[PDB]
Amino acid sequence: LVHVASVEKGRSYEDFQKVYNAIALKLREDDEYDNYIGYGPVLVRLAWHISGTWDKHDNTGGSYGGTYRFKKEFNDPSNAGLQNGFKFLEPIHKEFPWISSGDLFSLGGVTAVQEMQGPKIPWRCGRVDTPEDTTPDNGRLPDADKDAGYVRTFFQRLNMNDREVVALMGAHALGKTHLKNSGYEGPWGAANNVFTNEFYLNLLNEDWKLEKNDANNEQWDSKSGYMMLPTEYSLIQDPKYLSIVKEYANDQDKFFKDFSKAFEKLLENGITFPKDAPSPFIFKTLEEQGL
Ligand code: HEM
Repeated sequence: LVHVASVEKGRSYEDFQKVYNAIALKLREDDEYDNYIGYGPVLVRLAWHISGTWDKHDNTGGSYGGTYRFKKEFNDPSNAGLQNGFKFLEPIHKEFPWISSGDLFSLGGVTAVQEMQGPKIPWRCGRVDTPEDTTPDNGRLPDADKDAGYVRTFFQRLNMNDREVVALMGAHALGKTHLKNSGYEGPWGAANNVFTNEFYLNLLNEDWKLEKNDANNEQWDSKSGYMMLPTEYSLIQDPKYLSIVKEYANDQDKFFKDFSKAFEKLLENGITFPKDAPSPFIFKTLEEQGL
């Protein structure tokens, strides 16, 4: 399977920057969502879930095809709650009918992170919508009740090494778990719609106690009201992962620079970019544009 990036016909930087501005202006406007967290966290979860289905072995899944638009992947139990991010983006797709689905889902992720004061993520356009039958089967996304052994082996399918996995995990500073979506409940931290290295500082500094929650699942709860899932808690139980968590807890710039590289790799896995294709676009934020 080869997927070659085809730029939407006749579109260039300024067109894509208008879709970004539209997503960003609507993030501003709909600030009421989810107890005033806003839609930025469910949008980076949506760009990681449409990208996270990739298998490096046979090049299936990944962001290219925009197959979340189809019922099999839209209704994946692992994707519960993402319907909210989908419904956010739909008025934007109506407004800009020429952009492909995987391009819109992924750019929404880039927009959320840069507008939540995170790092600039380079983005590339060219994902082409493929048919209902290239849609991956359910079960390719990760379990929350597992250990660092599972984490390493799972992320190897998307060929992410230790550092990329820890950098990617820090997007959990954002938003929260919701009992009805995943059987887990609670924020990871206090500033959950601002992108910082808070996740690592909490993982290291709180007095976490293992408790069962109202859905009968274990989770690590802290005195401050925070929570950690069994899978990401084991990132302090693995000697290699823990040295990286401490690195990011101590250095936010490093975390942002690494996060930017890993999230872009995540969003481009499975896609071949021809030599003539446009370079990665670095989109301006509303603020930078005075808007
Ligand atoms: C082993 C890996 C991962 C597991 C087990 C996992 C699991 C989960 C679960 C159970 C939720 C809560 C869903 C809900 O109840 O609404 C969640 C939320 C979230 N995840 Fe992850 N996740 C993983 C990796 C990632 C990565 C790599 C990213 C992004 C690069 C990410 C970004 C998010 C964000 C921002 C939220 C908050 C969403 C919201 O507030 O609605 N996750 N994750």
